[PDB]
Formats: sequence, C-alpha cells, structure tokens
Amino acid sequence: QVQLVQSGAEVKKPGSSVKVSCKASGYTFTDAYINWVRQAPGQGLEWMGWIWPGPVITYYNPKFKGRVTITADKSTSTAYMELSSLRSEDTAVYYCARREVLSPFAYWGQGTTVTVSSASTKGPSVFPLAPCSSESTAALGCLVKDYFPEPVTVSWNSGALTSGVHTFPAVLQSSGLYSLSSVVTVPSSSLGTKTYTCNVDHKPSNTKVDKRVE
Amino acid sequence: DIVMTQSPDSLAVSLGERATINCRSSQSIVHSTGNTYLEWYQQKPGQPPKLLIYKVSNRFSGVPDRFSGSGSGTDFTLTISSLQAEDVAVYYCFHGTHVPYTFGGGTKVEIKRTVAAPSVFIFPPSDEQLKSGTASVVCLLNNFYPREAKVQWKVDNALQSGNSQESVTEQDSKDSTYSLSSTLTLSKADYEKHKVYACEVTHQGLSSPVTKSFNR
Amino acid sequence: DSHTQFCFHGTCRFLVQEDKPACVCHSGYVGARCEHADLL
Ligand SMILES: [Zn+2]
Repeated sequence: QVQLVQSGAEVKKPGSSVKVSCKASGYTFTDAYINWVRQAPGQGLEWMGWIWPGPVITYYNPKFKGRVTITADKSTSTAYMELSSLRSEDTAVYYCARREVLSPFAYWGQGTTVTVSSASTKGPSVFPLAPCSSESTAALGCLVKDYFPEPVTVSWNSGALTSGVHTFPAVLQSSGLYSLSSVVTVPSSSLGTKTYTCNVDHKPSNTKVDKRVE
Repeated sequence: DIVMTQSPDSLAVSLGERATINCRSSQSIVHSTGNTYLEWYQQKPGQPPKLLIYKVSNRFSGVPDRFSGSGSGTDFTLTISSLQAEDVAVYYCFHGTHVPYTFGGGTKVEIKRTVAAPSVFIFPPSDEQLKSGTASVVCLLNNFYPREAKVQWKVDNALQSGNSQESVTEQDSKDSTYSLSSTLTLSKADYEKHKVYACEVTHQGLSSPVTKSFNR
Repeated sequence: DSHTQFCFHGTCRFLVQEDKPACVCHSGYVGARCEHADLL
C-alpha cells in the first residue's frame, strides 16, 4: 500500500533545469516529509532536501546553493524536485524517500535518471574483438563504441551463451559518448566449428545489431 | 554541519564470517529527546536503498537478525553475524537528528576469496574501425581476485597515460572474482606510426607482471 | 493540544488555513513539529 512513484528518465542540455516528480500513495500526504536523495555514478548518496506538504515547509542541502526547489501538489499527492543551472556533475539517479516526523526512509521511489549532456542521440558502432592468433581457452568480444544515451544491452547467440560472458559497465569518453566492451571466454577447440555472435540493442535510437566474431 | 565518516570503505569477508562497518559523526548526534536518529541502509546496483537499522539499534521489520547496529554518541557500527551471498552491497549510515541530514560515504561488502590471478588478452583494433580513422586497443583481465590490478599500455616501450579508460564488472555471482577491460584510444595516424602494442598486467596473483603484446 | 505531546521546540497554534494545528518554532529549530536543530 505505501508507494512512491517517480517520473521517467530525462536528458537535459548543460545550463537548463530539470523537474522530477514523485506520486505518493497509501498514506495521508500532508502527514510525512518527501525527501530527495541523488547519486552520481560510482558515487555515494547525497541528500538534497525535504518538503512538508501540509502547511508547506522546506529545507535543502546548502551545498546546492539554492538551485534545488521542492514543491508539493496537495491535489495530486505529488512532490516535485526542480534543479536549475544543470552541470555534467548533476548526471545522477534522483530518488525520493518518505520520512515521518523523526522516523526513517522506510519508503523509496524507483529512481529517476537525469543525464546532463550536450550530446545528441546516436546509436553505436559495433566492432569485433578477436585476437591476432594456452590453457585450452580463448577470448573474443564486441566493442560497442560511441553511443548516447547510456542504455545498451548485450547478449551472445541470442541469450544461448551466458556462461563466461562478461559485459563491462560503460565509460563516458572525452567526446561525451559512451563506450562498452562485451567479451566471452570460450574453449580454443570449439572455435572453427561453433559460432559466437554478439547481439546489441540501443532502444533509444532503435539500433539493433548482430556481429559474428572470428 | 555534520560529517559522517565510514571507517571500513571496502570490506572483504568470507561467507558465514562476521562483517563490521564503522561510521562516525563529527559532532554529537543525540537528539533533544535523548534519541539518536542514526540509520543504516543497504543498496544493491540499479536499485534504491533499503532500510536496515533505525534509531542506532532498532532492526526494521523484515530484516534478518544477522544485521544489528550499535553505538556511542559519535561512534556507530553495523554488524552482520554471518555474511550471506545476499549481503553483498553498499551500506550507508545516515544522520537525521539535526538538519542538514547527512549520509555517510558508504562501505562496499564483497566476498573474500583465494587469490586468483587474471587471464590476460590483448585485441587489435578492427580493420572496420581503422577505416573510420580511430584505433581502440583492448586488454581483458579475466576472472581475478582481489579487484586491485595494474594495467600499463606500452607503445614500442613508450609507457602510455591519459589515453586509456578502464571498466570493472561487479563481483561474480558464481566465482566471486572481478574482470577488467582497458581501451587504449589513438587516431588512425598515431596507430599506423608504431609496430609493437603491449599490455602489462601487474596483480598479486602473478609472481612477475604478465605482458600480452601484438605487432600492428 | 492537551497532555499528549505534539510540538517539540515550539508553541502549538491552529492553522485555520489548512485546518490542522501547526508548530511555531523557536530560533534555531525547524520542522513540521519543530523537531530539528538547524545547524545553520
Ligand atoms: Zn527548544
């Protein structure tokens, strides 16, 4: 019954502002605080502020220098979080959490991914990772190079191969485009007989790709 | 303003073994009622945090009894009696006594295992890539333990720097190891101006640093 | 509102506005029930 439902993902150009929503259900809305936490990649958790929607009251983390604004819609049981003058550093998963007076963050929203970039939607360029010819094992892979935004999925032989598959987290390059490498350890013998084909999907640009590695 | 400081940072504990995470407030965090609104959270990747402990020592409904918190005004600890596969996550202490609210840095708990040396693999840039005007040389560090590994790229004995990015898989679900991918990135020109591309791996598991090279 | 405690660091007052009793925080305290010390 207690649910905190956040709005979907955002891509915002540097300098702009982002409003993240949070629909709260299963309790009286004017009887709890709606807090905001953020988490940049590889980074820990950062409390942003809170809102008491009843007789409306806020308190924000000073480290934000009044860029964050927390509003509440009594009519629609939603609390909004507005963050102005967006920097690359503001790229994070924004969370909202419920807090009763002097009580803990028992309830959480699923999170909202806000990516701060000047980059534009570009599907990836898939490249093969094969050696130029041991313990009877060999490795091969797929370089999923230059893409934006971040969600790209990789399977091998259309989900058939899971064993020995290692799909590395993405890296944001100097270009502001992502790069991911997908590999698979395989026995040396099987090579010329069995086939290994990597399946790449970048839903944000409807780029579906299959590359057979040799 | 309060500064919550987690002492362990990274903790490697074997299965069933005891895990202790320490946290410290810069200023007293005892509320006017005499309660201390210090709480512990567990966070798993691509997931919002989960409440573990609240009011220093109170176990939240549904949390296994292996989890228990304890403390003293400024010093606080989260304890796991017997570590379970499920307990591998990042743990955060939180101060909600005074405003502004404060989170700790976090402590990663991983499964401590036997040292496993990596299996090293170098991959040349594809001819399909070369065509575009850029080179991506990749080095794979396969199923190793601990996570601390050194990767130095050598272009004809010229130690590289500033031109490579690294990535690490989360601890393995079946062998409790890690895996690392490094990408040396150069243009068509600078790549087609050298012969020997080498990848040197330094790791606890190896007696001497293992090199994996290829010639353009 | 009786001998059952509501406001922490303040005086209770009726907000005819939201039709629920509110808390009047004293200097250095914030919150719906004036429960927090504002370290700033
Ligand atoms: Zn007082």
